[PDB]
Amino acid sequence: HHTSKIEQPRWASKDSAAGAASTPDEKIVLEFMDALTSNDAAKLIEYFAEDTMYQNMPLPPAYGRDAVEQTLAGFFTVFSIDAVETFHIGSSNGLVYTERVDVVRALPTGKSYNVSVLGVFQLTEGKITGWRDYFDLREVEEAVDLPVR
Amino acid sequence: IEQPRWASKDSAAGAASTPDEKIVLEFMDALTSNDAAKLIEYFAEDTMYQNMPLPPAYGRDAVEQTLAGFFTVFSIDAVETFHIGSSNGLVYTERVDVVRALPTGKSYNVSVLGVFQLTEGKITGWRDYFDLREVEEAVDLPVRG
Repeated sequence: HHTSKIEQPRWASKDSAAGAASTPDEKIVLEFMDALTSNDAAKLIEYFAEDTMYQNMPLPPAYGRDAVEQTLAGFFTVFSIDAVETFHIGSSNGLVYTERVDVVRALPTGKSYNVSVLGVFQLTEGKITGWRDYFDLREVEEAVDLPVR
Repeated sequence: IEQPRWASKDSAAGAASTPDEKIVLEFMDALTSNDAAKLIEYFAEDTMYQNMPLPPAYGRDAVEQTLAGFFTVFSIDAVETFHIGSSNGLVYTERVDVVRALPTGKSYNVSVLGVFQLTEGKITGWRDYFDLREVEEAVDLPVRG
């Protein structure tokens, strides 16, 4: 499957280091973003602590590493993440923030959508203890023609 | 507003540690004024605003118009910021905003993650990410055009 390059939004920072990971935890998160296109829950779960959580905010949260892995595996049964571009990354107080576009493709329909997402990650000892992505679900559902909620 | 299960137990996570973070928290406090003319004072001439499920506003005049339009329909009754952080001139806020739809009188606690760009202490960009359908269904108002 061919995926077109994600363009830079008008508002992308004039500060050229805004997309740069400047700490070990930010570097882990950018590596994790790169890994999302694997569509591989077993590969992804290695980034997570045992005590952890994951939530796409328009949907219910998963608590615990097993539940997070099951949620990811379920997601990749239906969707492919074809590309991720992180425009901005920053961090304070044990939390890392990423402003991104993720290209998501619904396997049942063949249709794709570039999702605007702002995400937050909590890390302890270099492992993810929380990951929440915020975006509008209805826009995704309408674009890929697949109800998710 | 209840504390989310996932919110940091360290109150440093929600406290400003830099001048830009301090400005953003002051701005969050100001939102309950519901006053676009007051709020626009925080914005640079070169700026933008977008509630991500809706069209963006570019330039200070358009931002003020968009804010004014918003406050004719909604009141912001409270803002609680659980987490605030920053790097490279951008501030991030994980919040709940209590919004009330004026036509129906119904309120909803919106989970929002927002980003602010600042230059010389003024807002050059503000984008809030959240699910719009949840808000519309809770307050009985079909916001999106």
